[PDB]
Amino acid sequence: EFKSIYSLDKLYPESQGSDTAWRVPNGSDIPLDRLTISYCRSSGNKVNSKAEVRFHLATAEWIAEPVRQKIAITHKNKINRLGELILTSESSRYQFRNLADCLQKIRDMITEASQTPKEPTKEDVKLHRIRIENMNRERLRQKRIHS
Amino acid sequence: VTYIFHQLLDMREPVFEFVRPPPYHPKQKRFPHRQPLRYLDRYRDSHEPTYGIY
Amino acid sequence: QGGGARALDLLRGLPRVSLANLKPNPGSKKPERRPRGRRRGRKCGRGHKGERQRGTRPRLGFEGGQTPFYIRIPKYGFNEGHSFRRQYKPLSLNRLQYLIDLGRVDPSQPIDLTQLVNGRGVTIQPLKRDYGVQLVEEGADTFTAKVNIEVQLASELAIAAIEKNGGVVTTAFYDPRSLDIVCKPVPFFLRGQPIPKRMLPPEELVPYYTDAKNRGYLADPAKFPEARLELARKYGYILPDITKDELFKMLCTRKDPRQIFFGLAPGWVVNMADKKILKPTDENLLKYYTS
Amino acid sequence: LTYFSARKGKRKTVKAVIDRFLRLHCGLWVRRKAGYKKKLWKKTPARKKRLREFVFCNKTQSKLLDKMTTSFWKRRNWYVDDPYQKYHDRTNLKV
Amino acid sequence: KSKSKNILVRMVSEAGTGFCFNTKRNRLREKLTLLHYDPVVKQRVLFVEKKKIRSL
RNA sequence: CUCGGAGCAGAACCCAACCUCCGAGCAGUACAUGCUAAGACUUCACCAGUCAAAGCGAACUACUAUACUCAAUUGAUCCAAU
Ligand SMILES: [K+]
Ligand SMILES: [K+]
Ligand SMILES: [K+]
Ligand SMILES: [Mg+2]
Ligand SMILES: [Mg+2]
Ligand SMILES: [Mg+2]
Ligand SMILES: [Mg+2]
Ligand SMILES: [Mg+2]
Repeated sequence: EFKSIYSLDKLYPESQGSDTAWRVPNGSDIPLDRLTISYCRSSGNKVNSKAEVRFHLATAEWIAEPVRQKIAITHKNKINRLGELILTSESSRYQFRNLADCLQKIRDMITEASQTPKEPTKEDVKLHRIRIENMNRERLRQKRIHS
Repeated sequence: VTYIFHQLLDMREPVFEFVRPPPYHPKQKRFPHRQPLRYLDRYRDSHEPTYGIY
Repeated sequence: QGGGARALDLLRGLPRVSLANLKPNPGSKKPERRPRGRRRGRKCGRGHKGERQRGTRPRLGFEGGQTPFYIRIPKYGFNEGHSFRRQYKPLSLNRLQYLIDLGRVDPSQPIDLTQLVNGRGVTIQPLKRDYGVQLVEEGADTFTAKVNIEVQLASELAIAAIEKNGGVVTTAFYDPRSLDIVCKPVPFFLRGQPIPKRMLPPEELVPYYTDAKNRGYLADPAKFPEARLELARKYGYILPDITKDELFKMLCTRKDPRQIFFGLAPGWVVNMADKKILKPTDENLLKYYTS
Repeated sequence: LTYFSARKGKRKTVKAVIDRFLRLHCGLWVRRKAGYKKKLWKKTPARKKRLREFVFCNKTQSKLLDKMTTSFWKRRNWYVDDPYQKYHDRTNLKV
Repeated sequence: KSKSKNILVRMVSEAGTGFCFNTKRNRLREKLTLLHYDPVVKQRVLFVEKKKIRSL
């Protein structure tokens, strides 16, 4: 076997061994087994594909219980009747990237819930109109003449 | 309202979205004289690189 | 079957095919036009006077004196340095899977440029500043083959597709001379020159090939396990343990950074006529070829 | 144009063209606008933005530039990280 | 040609970004200090005249 | 000898003469006359020129505020200075 001065053994003497680069580190945040991953075609025909990841939020034990309860409130609009949190990404042609996007959303949800950020976010324009409309609804509220 | 659908009416809750008409573009021509380079992007379905036969 | 059999039994009853009864296929011999006769003579299609008929109209691009279109546009470096830009022939996973399914590339052995070229999978032009093949992600969803493949560039998604199926992908640099040799070895062996050493990447490319994220051939092997695990996590698949595979030894086979061909060392002379290999023993020569 | 060179008997490229125009493999030619670096102090923002655009040539100009350049300049190139890579191929073009 | 009234000057940002813009001013007035939008810092900052480009 | 307005050319566009008249080769105010982008106009080609929704960022709940007033108020490529 040919070995030159630029052999990986000579370049990286501490990293010698035929198995050095191929070992799987033993020491796992999102368990793929616990997720139901489906693939379909988004409007296809539209070029981009679609990947859907759904799991039962309450049963999931890989998410902390307090985190589970705060995600249910924040993302109540993504939880169906059966209690499964449904995420979907259709931004790519490749199922891999669509699944990677869905998995990153799960990681972002858990991060946001644990962060408990108290920073005051800038009010969206649609929310501003609702604030005025809610204020006037409270202003019409009355009290019983004889309580 | 979710409670009414899920519990009282025993059904899945219908969600709706306001969808706008797709944007108009004139028929694409082979030589778009004096149009900017981004003219071609107006008629592109995907943003990811394509390689054809290769 | 009204074609082959009807066209040959009908020939039995026709005169012998000879040099006296041949003709070109209709439409293959457009008539030639000559300036003779009323229709095509007289002014012969050249018009009347002017530069036109006399054959002295100005050069192409000249506009009669108005500052021409191709000059009045400002210069801009669209093509500046075009001849020094590195190029990489794309090889998609669809094409790679197609070649494997048809037996044109053998996944049981290491796949490099030589095997890709020998299977007529890709055409490389070193004289046109091609620096090798770039593995592109197209077809990743349906790519199933397990391969040990050596390319010059690879996309992150293409790497993930290779390693989800249990394969190994490495990015390897070839200088222009080395690339010509590795692509067409037989023409090189007929020159009677010692196998040259593969040059190192240019300084601007050293970061790429010393990074485990790109599976660079000069990267620290100890950093590959982490890089391989990151892609498995990002794209939602379980990194297979290739150490347990029966083809693990083959999957690990890699060229030395100075080696053009597997099993052949720099400074060896291939004698194809006698099917022998000549190895130099001079200490100075051995030092040159091993450094 | 030199249709047949004295040394090789081959067509030559007009290099003035190469210095000013980008040829996309689909046949289109891209150029800058004349005067886009001239007297900006007297030109309005809208006009200056128009002058910064990279624009396409028409059929006649494209035919002319094709004649003034040899085949080498029409080959498909695979430059690494080419900014114009996406524009080399047409999409959804009818007729 | 002979007539001469205004001049073109280069206004340089005081934010240290190096962003500059050209403006027209009267030749007989004092050097300009203006509040102008600087894209590098993405907010309006003070600009001070440095050099005369040409006579307008 | 280039540019604009009017008549000839009465009503979509276009329209000549060593035809008939009057002008232009700036000035003033801003200093977001910032960025970006659908769709269009076009002096009969090209070059050049013109108008713009939405969006970002501003301004803003007094400002016929959002592509400044203004008819023309102007000069390609190379090259030079930086
Ligand atoms: K004739
Ligand atoms: K005739
Ligand atoms: K150029
Ligand atoms: Mg005659
Ligand atoms: Mg005659
Ligand atoms: Mg004549
Ligand atoms: Mg026109
Ligand atoms: Mg707007």
